[PDB]
Formats: sequence, structure tokens, C-alpha cells
Amino acid sequence: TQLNPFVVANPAKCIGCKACEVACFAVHNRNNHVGATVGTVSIPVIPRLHLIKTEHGTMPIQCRHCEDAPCANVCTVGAIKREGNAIVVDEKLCIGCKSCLLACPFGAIELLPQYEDGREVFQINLKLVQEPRIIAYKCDLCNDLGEPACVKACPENALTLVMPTEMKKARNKEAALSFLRVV
Amino acid sequence: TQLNPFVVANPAKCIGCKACEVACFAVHNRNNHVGATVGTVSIPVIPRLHLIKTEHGTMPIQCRHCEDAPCANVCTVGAIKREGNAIVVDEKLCIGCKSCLLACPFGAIELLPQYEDGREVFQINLKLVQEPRIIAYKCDLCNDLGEPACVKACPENALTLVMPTEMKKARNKEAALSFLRVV
Amino acid sequence: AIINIDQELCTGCRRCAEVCPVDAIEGEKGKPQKINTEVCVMCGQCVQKCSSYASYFDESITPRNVKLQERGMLDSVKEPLFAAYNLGYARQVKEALENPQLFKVVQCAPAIRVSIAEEFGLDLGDLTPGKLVAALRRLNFDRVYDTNFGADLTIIEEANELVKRIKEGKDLPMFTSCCPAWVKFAEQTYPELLKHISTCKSPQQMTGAIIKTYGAKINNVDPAKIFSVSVMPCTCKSYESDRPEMRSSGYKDVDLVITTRELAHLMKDKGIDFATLPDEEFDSPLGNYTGAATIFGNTGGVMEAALRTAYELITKKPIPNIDIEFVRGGEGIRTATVQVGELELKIAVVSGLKNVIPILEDIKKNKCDLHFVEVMTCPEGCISGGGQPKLLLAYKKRKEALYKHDAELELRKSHENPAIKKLYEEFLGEPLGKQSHHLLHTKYTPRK
Amino acid sequence: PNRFVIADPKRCLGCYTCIAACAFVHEEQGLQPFPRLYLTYTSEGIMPIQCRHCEDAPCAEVCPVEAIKKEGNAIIIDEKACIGCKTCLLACSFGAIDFSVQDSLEQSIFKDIKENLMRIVAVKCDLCNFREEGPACVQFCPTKALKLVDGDEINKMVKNKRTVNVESLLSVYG
Ligand code: 402
Ligand code: SF4
Ligand code: SF4
Ligand code: SF4
Ligand code: SF4
Ligand code: SF4
Ligand code: SF4
Ligand code: SF4
Ligand code: SF4
Ligand code: SF4
Ligand code: SF4
Ligand code: SF4
Ligand code: SF4
Ligand code: SF4
Ligand code: SF4
Ligand code: SF4
Repeated sequence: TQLNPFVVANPAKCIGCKACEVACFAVHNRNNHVGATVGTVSIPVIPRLHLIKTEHGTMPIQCRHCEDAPCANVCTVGAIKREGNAIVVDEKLCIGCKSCLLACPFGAIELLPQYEDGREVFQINLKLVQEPRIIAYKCDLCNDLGEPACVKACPENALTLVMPTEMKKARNKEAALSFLRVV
Repeated sequence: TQLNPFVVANPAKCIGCKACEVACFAVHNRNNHVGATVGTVSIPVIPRLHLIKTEHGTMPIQCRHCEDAPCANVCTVGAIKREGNAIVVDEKLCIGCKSCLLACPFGAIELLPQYEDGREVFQINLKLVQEPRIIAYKCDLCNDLGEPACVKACPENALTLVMPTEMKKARNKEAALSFLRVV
Repeated sequence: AIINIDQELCTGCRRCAEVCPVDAIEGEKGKPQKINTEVCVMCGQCVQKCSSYASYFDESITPRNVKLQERGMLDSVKEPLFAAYNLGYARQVKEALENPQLFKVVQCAPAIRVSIAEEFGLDLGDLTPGKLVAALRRLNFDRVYDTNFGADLTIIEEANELVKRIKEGKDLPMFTSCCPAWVKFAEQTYPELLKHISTCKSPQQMTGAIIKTYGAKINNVDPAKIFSVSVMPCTCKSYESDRPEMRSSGYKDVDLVITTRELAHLMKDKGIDFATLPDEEFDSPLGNYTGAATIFGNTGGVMEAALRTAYELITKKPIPNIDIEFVRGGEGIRTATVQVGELELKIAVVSGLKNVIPILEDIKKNKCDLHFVEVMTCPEGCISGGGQPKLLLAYKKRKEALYKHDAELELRKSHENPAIKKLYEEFLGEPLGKQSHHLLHTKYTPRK
Repeated sequence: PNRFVIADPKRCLGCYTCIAACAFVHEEQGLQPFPRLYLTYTSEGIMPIQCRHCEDAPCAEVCPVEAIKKEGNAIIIDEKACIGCKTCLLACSFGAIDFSVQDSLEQSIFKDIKENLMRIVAVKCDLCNFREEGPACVQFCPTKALKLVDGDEINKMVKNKRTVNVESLLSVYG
């Protein structure tokens, strides 16, 4: 087994240009007939990472892919699984029980209507109109597709994919070199 | 007065072998000279649960033994009565008034000829030939005999006799343990 | 088309693919199946694990009147119809019986006396020989014989073959040809070992060869109008009864065979009850047999009967070997060692056809040399073949009844039959004496 | 989306007050007198469990008579059309539906009260939409364990947690 990688932001170089959410929305909605051109988008925009600003800077945050994930444990249906190297949500077994919103401390999950084949999905038996179906949304590290799309769309390269094992080795080597050069 | 049990299927572990109906037919018709051997069966076969197959697999369906049963209420003659824990039809007083087929939404009641002592049972004055007596067949949960025979005959062990009180407690405890380990 | 699967009833439950010893059925987890009839070994055990029984209360299928014509069954049975159906032979037997010109003779296998009684609402495994022979005589049958005569004949032949082959060892790990399905499988997958199998015919074919030549002289009838029907508890004998190399005197040794279910259907069509029938006896000239020929139904009975006379032929003095307990079982591979005539025998028997493939291999047989191995394709011998009726889903009751019938007779060794002595004195002379090699043996040379 | 009620097990004494209030309010209204909020004992902690109002329900998709429907911002049972087909009891993950039967009551103080005081149908938390006050369970609790969450309180909590995380990461180490 290997530790799940998670994408992180560098706030000192981020501007808030919102060019990272758009790329993620475009890359996850290829089945909704988008052709990398505004005008073919007949779907409301839903990204996966969310940008916020405070007095001391702006950055986006996303799913950290916790190993002992609370969101997976809370869900009784079992829609949230670790399919690959990352932890992903399943849009087929989700029922909308918002308890997973009460588990994630980082708040990377949002409950929003599902969109497929360019049209809103509708539940079978609800009220006289038909209620929409609501599914969770969170970062899934683009495991089915290629490299992460939040990276390679940021002009300042503030977004970085980190490996939590090699980074510890690099920190250990730097600390040892700093200590040994003084003694 | 307490909740009545009812057998339920399991679509994940059902194949469509029809080996659960034959056991029911053989255990109910002990008065029509059956000896657990094909060849002693001199009557047409009538099961109580019905197997249905569609695109998303196959499963058997039967009577769910409703408490406020529509079939018992619409029966003007009074054939259907809650004699035991389960709901049972009475073969003496049934006249074939087909209102039952308009009451049950599942469709676990079917009208078929009666067979007693290995021969077809005829009526008194009808048509010039005679006509057979038609009775409503539905699951009676093997109340007169011992434990259910559709279970203990399923090779894949798909059918289960569920009591709706213990299952609620089990689900409640599962939900409580799942939520209390995260807060 | 002998073992067929109807495509209007099969739901692809795949339960019949878990007992097939050849895997001759091809399909998916859904959709109707199909039987590869060019590789099928005709064990008949894909019939007793089928439970799709589609009723005739709906008109979406055939109206259950032409179905009985296709299956070959009688038109007055009205039993439930399954998917994997055996082919029927009852109509031809009935039409031949209606003819008052042909001299009719019927043969009874040593599992009909314990299996047919379950067809009339009686206890499982009840031994009724007298009622059975009375019913067969009441079926307008001129002669009724027991195939146990051929059983004792083939036991004597196999013992003589073993004594001949143990001297000047040539294909010492021989196998018996009691089971036609095993011979078919050996033709199928191992054509290089067609010489290992012993040249003894089945007891049914033994009696069939005896009737058409010797049986025509004990009576005043010519050997051309005789009509022989054998009641075997298996779907296994139909293929053996029509091979071009399985006849003598120009005519077929047996005309056609019927399973136990077909005989029960004929008795039901005749409208005769079974409990009222009295007790009768078989025809003495060709119906006398000993206890050792009774236990062919259960596994290990052929080997026990063969040993009961091979021991005497080897040591030439009587030692009590009636009771043996190390060769009894119902599953797997059974083995034993016997020290007789200053020679050790590593004898074994196999249950099922898939279990014999390990020790059949040319390298695995080179370590123990497997002096004597018999075969039963259906598990627990022929008493679980395709001829036995379904059980609506046990086997031990029939074999216990057969053992009790074996123990209740006054003759145990398969040599004290006066009929065998008379036959050797009058017709055959000595065994393997240029007369047995014509009527009592055959050569297995498909090499396909 | 939908409004529901949650009880953190930190401040729940198991005092059976919310359960009895939920039963008696529904009794005096004219509905079934049985409680719709179940107290469960576990190996580590005691928490009441009720119907977290699922936005897809898994309940109205199994009802054959179409009794369960979404009204206002809640899931309503519509008891009049319910027949007793125990199908929604199979499809509820948390087990929030019980049936109006005397034997469904566990032995406790509430049973003693209801036996010293004195149809079978499926009863579910209807969020007390018929009462001008809030839910009775959240209002009668001695320690205020239960709390009602709206459509906007979820957004406020999410924004608060997100802002706290971002500010902490900024302040401590980038
Ligand atoms: N021929 C022959 Fe045999 C005899 O006698 C049967 O008829 Fe058998 C049975 N029952 C079958 O099929 S074959 C194999 N040897 C044991 S028994
Ligand atoms: S909303 Fe979906 S992901 Fe969240 S707990 Fe419910 S089923 Fe699981
Ligand atoms: S959704 Fe939140 S709690 Fe779940 S793994 Fe991602 S960061 Fe962790
Ligand atoms: S890794 Fe993929 S899913 Fe995650 S924020 Fe970046 S683009 Fe979106
Ligand atoms: S694309 Fe890069 S710079 Fe622009 S908002 Fe996203 S993280 Fe910040
Ligand atoms: S068909 Fe029989 S059971 Fe049904 S309502 Fe009529 S009388 Fe009653
Ligand atoms: S027959 Fe139908 S309506 Fe009557 S009790 Fe059974 S499931 Fe309910
Ligand atoms: S419970 Fe008994 S009566 Fe009902 S379907 Fe099963 S075997 Fe038949
Ligand atoms: S016996 Fe079991 S597997 Fe076979 S059809 Fe019945 S329920 Fe399905
Ligand atoms: S008869 Fe035997 S070998 Fe042939 S298909 Fe059936 S199970 Fe397989
Ligand atoms: S057992 Fe019968 S129904 Fe099942 S796959 Fe075989 S032939 Fe078809
Ligand atoms: S054991 Fe008997 S019935 Fe079975 S295949 Fe062999 S000879 Fe035929
Ligand atoms: S009122 Fe509060 S403290 Fe009392 S049982 Fe209910 S949740 Fe627990
Ligand atoms: S018990 Fe009532 S609410 Fe549940 S499925 Fe049946 S009718 Fe619908
Ligand atoms: S009864 Fe259970 S499954 Fe149905 S809406 Fe309420 S919590 Fe969800
Ligand atoms: S909201 Fe009302 S009905 Fe629901 S549990 Fe609380 S008191 Fe009972």
C-alpha cells in the first residue's frame, strides 16, 4: 500500500483568478457535450475545489484524501470508496443523506444536483412536479482521466501535487545537512 | 398483537433456478399423494411465490403479509382472515370474486383450479360440460406446517425470513456506531 | 439427439454444469443453454439437477400436447416436464407389446427391485422382487429374466481374464467395461489406452447374446422373431445397445432399453396397482443367480464379486472372504491391498468420472501399478444414474436394501449357480475357449 | 435543501423526555400516539436516532401506493393512504421507520406512563410541521442536545470550517 497523494495550494503565489475551477469543471464534464469552448456549455458550472479569501490572502482548498476518512465512515450506504490511489465518491449509490457534510472538517463536499447527457436528472417518485436528484461533489484526483487538471492551468504554479512520503525524506535530508554543517 | 414476519428475496444471490417453488408445491400438497418423487405427482403444479426476471436480474416475489391488508378488507365473503400471525386465505368460502386482483399492488394472489385427492374438483351447476372450481392461491407462510420450505431449499441461500422488529434494531445500532465513532 | 435441453424452459441457472464430468454444456450465466452432443458422455446426471418446470397455465409456450410427442413419452402420464429431458422409448415398447406375434423377453437390472417401489407412494428403498416379476408377467411379457445371470457370467470372465493376465504381465492396470460411459470417455480423450480396458461385455449384453443363440434352443422358437427389452436404471445403455460392433448371430442382442421411469409410466398406463400384486418367481432356465450378482448397483460390488471367485481361482482352497469393509464408500477414490497366492494386489475403485483422471495418467500409474481398478461414471454406482426418479431437490436406503438382499441369500460365491455349470457343460465348454471370444467379448477400436 | 434534526451524543442523558414529548404532541394533535425518535444503546455512547430527511428518500421509490411524498422541506408519510406493506422498513438505512404496534415499545419509563394513562401503520418523523412552534423534541430537551439544521445553517457551518482551516494554514505555515 502507498499513501494517497493530495493536491495543495501555495497562498503566496495564488491570485484568485479562478482559472483552476474552470479547468476542473471542463475536464470532468466531457459527457455533457463540452468542446473546450464557451457556448457549448448548457450545464450550470460546478467545480470540485473551492476558493475563499480572507484578510491574509486568497487560496482554494479541496479534499485532502484522509487515510482514516470520516466521510467514508459516516456514510451508511457506502458510496464513498477508495477506488484507486485516491478516495472517490460514487454517484450511483448516493442517496443525499447530508451526514457526510457533518463529518469533513475541511468542507470539501458539496451536495448539488447531478447533470448527465446535457440535461438535469429527475427522480422518479417525488413531488405537482418532479424533484431533482442531488449527489455529493468532491475532488477525486482525476484518477479515471489523466494528470490533475487544477495543475497545468494555474498561471503562477501555486497548485502542487505532493507525495507525503518523498517529501518527508527531502525534509529529513535538508535537516541533516543543516545540522551537520554546523557541528 | 405484534408484527408479522414475511419472507424476502435477495437479488444479488438469486440465479433463477426455480428450485424454491417446487419445494413449496411438494410441501403443500401432501394430501394429493406426493412422495417427494417425480412420477407420483399426478396433478398440475401450482407454486405460491412467483419468479420474475427483468433487465436488472431476477428475483421471486410473494405475499408481504400486510397488517392493514387491502385483500382482507375488499373480500366481502370473508375468505381472507388473519387466523394466525400471518394472513391466510380460506379455500372453503372463496367464490372467485376477482376484487383481490384489484387490491394487492404486488400481485401475489393468483386464481387457479383446485385439486383435492389427486383429482380436479368440479362444481354443481355450470357449463355441455362441467367447470372446475377456481380458488385464490397465495403464500400462507407455512403456518400449518413447520418452518418455511422455500428457505432450506434455496441452494444459494438467497431467501430470508425477516422479522421487522429485530432488523430495525440492528440498523439503528449500525447507524449509531457509525456516527458515534466520528464525532 | 438423446440428452437435450429445451430452450423455452431453460433459464441458464448453471447448476447442471457443476456435475457434468465432461463439460459438454456451453452457455453464459444467463440465456438458454445448449448441449455439445459430439463430446457428451451420456452420464444422464444433468437431468436430475434441473428444476425449471414451466407450467401449462400459460399459452406463451407449446401446449404440452406436442411436447410429449417430442420427448417420446406416453400420452397418458401428465407428470411435470423439466428442461433437460431424456429421450423416450416407451411408445415403441408399447407398440411391440401390442403385437401378438413376436416372442417377447424382458430383462431386469439389479436396481429395479429397489427403485421402482418409490414410484407408487411407498417407503424409500423397498425390496419387492416378487411384486416386480408378477407385474412384468402381467404386462403380457412371454419371458422375464434377470440380468444377474450375465452379471455372474461377466464376473467369471473377468476373474479368468485377471488370472490369465497376471501371468506374463501385459497391461496389468486393466479397467472394466461395465460402464458404457467410461468406455465412451476413453474413446473420447484417451485413444492410446483402448487396450487397457478389459474385453468383457456388460451383463446386459451378456444376457442379450445368450438369449438370441442359446435361448432359442431351450425353447421351440426360431432366433428371428424374438424381441428383447432390457430395463436398465441408466440413460447409459441406449448408446451401448446400438453400436455396430455390439451384436452376434446377425441380430441385435437387445432391441431397445427403457429407464425405470418409463417402466413406471407403462405400469401406470396399464392401470394396475402395485400393493395388491402377489409374489411370483422368475423363469428358472435363465433367471437363477447368486448373491454376488446382486450388488452391482452399489459401488464396489463388481470388485467384491470378482474377488470372491478370483481368490478361489488363485489359492484353490476356500477361505472366508464374504464380508469386506475396506472397499465400502460413497465418495472419492477407494483403495485396498489383498495378499492372495503369495501375490499382493493394490486394488482400487473410483467414484465419478472426473476422479479417475489423476490416477489414469501414464506417470501416476507407474508408481503403484494399480492391479485392478473399476469405474462408475455416476457417483455411488448405477443406483444414482439417469434412470432413477427425481427426489424433488436418500441414496443410502437403496444400497442398504441391496446389501440386505445380498446377505439374505444362501449362496455368496459367484460360482455355485447350477445354471452356470449347465451352460458351461452344454454350450460354451471352457471359458475363453474360442466360443466365449465370439459371444462374450468385443474389441474397442474407434481410435477417433 | 431539506431541514432535519441532529443530536450530538455529548449531552444526551437518555432521560426519555424528547421521546415522550414527541409521542404526546402527536397524540393530542390527532395522529398516532407513538414516538418517532428512537433511543439506541451502544458500546460507546447513547444517541437518539430519527429520520435524517434524505433528499432522494430511498422511501418513495419503494412505496407501491405512493404514500410518501416531499412537502415543504420535509418527507411526509401521508398516513391515510399507507397500507402496511413493510417495504420502506427494508430500504431505510438508519432504521427511522417503525410501525404503530403496541409491542414495538421497549420497556422503559415511557411504557409505564402510557400504560398508567389508559389501525397499524408506518410512522415517521414529520418534523412537526403542523405546529407553529419548532420541533417538540428540540424544545423540551433538558440539556438541549438536539438541534434543528436548516438549508442555510449547513452553508454557514461549511463556510466557518473552511475559513478557519484557511486562516490557520496561512497563520502557522504556508
Ligand atoms: N450392464 C450393466 Fe450393470 C448390471 O447389471 C447395469 O445395468 Fe449398471 C446398473 N444398475 C447400469 O447402467 S452397469 C455398471 N456395473 C454395475 S450395474
Ligand atoms: S450524501 Fe451520499 S456520500 Fe454523503 S453520506 Fe449520504 S450516501 Fe454517503
Ligand atoms: S472529503 Fe474531507 S474528510 Fe473525506 S477524505 Fe476528503 S478531506 Fe478527508
Ligand atoms: S486533482 Fe482533478 S478533481 Fe482534484 S481539484 Fe484538481 S482537477 Fe479537480
Ligand atoms: S488557477 Fe492558480 S492562481 Fe488562479 S485561482 Fe486557481 S490556484 Fe489561484
Ligand atoms: S377471490 Fe376469494 S379471497 Fe379473493 S375476495 Fe373473492 S372470495 Fe375473497
Ligand atoms: S395478498 Fe397482497 S395485499 Fe394481501 S396481504 Fe399479501 S401482499 Fe398484502
Ligand atoms: S414461506 Fe412456505 S408457503 Fe410461503 S412461498 Fe415459502 S414455502 Fe411456500
Ligand atoms: S431457489 Fe433461491 S436462487 Fe433459486 S430461484 Fe429460488 S430464490 Fe432464486
Ligand atoms: S448427460 Fe452428463 S455429460 Fe452429457 S451434458 Fe448432461 S451432465 Fe454433461
Ligand atoms: S439445470 Fe435446467 S434450467 Fe438450469 S441451466 Fe441446466 S438445463 Fe437450464
Ligand atoms: S454408472 Fe451405470 S448408469 Fe451411470 S453411466 Fe455408468 S453404466 Fe450408466
Ligand atoms: S431529551 Fe435530550 S437528554 Fe433526554 S433522552 Fe432525549 S436527547 Fe437524551
Ligand atoms: S408501509 Fe406505508 S409508507 Fe411503507 S411502503 Fe408500505 S404504504 Fe408505503
Ligand atoms: S426513513 Fe430512512 S431512508 Fe427514508 S428518508 Fe428517512 S432516513 Fe432516509
Ligand atoms: S420533530 Fe416532532 S415528530 Fe420529529 S422526532 Fe421531533 S418531536 Fe417527534
